[PDB]
Amino acid sequence: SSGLVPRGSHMTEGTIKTSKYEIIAIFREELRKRTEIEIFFNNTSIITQLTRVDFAEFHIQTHRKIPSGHKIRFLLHSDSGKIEFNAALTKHDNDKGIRYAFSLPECLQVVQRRRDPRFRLRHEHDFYCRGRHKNGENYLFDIKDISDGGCALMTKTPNLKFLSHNALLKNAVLMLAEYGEITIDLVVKNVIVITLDNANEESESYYQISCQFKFRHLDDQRRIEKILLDLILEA
Ligand SMILES: Nc1nc2c(ncn2[C@@H]2O[C@@H]3COP(=O)(O)O[C@H]4[C@@H](O)[C@H](n5cnc6c(=O)[nH]c(N)nc65)O[C@@H]4COP(=O)(O)O[C@H]3[C@H]2O)c(=O)[nH]1
Ligand SMILES: Nc1nc2c(ncn2[C@@H]2O[C@@H]3COP(=O)(O)O[C@H]4[C@@H](O)[C@H](n5cnc6c(=O)[nH]c(N)nc65)O[C@@H]4COP(=O)(O)O[C@H]3[C@H]2O)c(=O)[nH]1
Repeated sequence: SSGLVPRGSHMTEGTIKTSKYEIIAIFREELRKRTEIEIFFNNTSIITQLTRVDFAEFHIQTHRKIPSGHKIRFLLHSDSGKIEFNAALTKHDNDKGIRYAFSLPECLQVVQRRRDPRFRLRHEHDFYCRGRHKNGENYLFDIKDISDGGCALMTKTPNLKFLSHNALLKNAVLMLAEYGEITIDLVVKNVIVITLDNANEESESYYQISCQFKFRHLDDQRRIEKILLDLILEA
């Protein structure tokens, strides 16, 4: 839409990686960046991180007991996109954490559909979105992340009746601290339940509202582009 495409996170609708070397280098970078990994089986997902990686296996550490028999599904929350694969269990021993070892996958799939990178607002930044629903009821949301094309809003107290898919939040106001305020339409793309971590070992539940910007004027888009560049370069 704008042409601006910073390096990192090139789009792919689905790229298959199969080289044992690259698969290892990828696991090593995501263990280091402490990337979130998500583990799915029998209709639910654990969520952990990697503990070590070598040339035949990767290792996690979870209080839950993971099954055995066949390969189970994984999803890495990588800055390159969602990295998915299947891996089988090979070792487990008995903080009462069960050490776990999985064979490295033979192939990974990378999917990166985001045309604009998303900046995650850290506790150094306190941005909000306020507005009025169609019935005049007021709302105020924390902004979790923001990109040239939209944002994710966090709240414990959504009014779900105004948050169906593609519902419009008309004349929301982004409150971006030193950057001022911008009035904007938001199209609701998704609503999920999320567990970020509060301070500090305590994990807490939030609703996450994924939104697309519908700009009022072309200059509002350019203004957001300048804010994101500032955010990225100053952190
Ligand atoms: N309709 C819609 N929903 C959105 C969008 N962005 C986030 N969500 C919802 O928010 C969930 C969490 O997103 P995430 O924390 O960034 O965590 C994501 C993210 O880390 C990653 N991921 C998935 N797809 C992509 C992608 O196309 N690009 C990138 N860079 N990462 C992706 O895998 C994790 C899980 O993905 P999901 O299972 O799909 O789960 C997503 C998804 O349900 C969006 O642009 N449109
Ligand atoms: N900062 C931020 N912006 C958001 C969020 N959700 C939506 N947007 C903005 O709204 C645009 C369109 O969302 P979409 O229709 O669901 O269309 C999305 C969606 O279908 C898909 N996608 C991207 N990431 C994910 C993901 O993590 N999970 C899933 N299930 N789909 C994703 O790729 C399409 C386009 O991605 P985008 O180019 O990034 O384009 C996004 C993005 O600019 C959000 O949680 N945070």
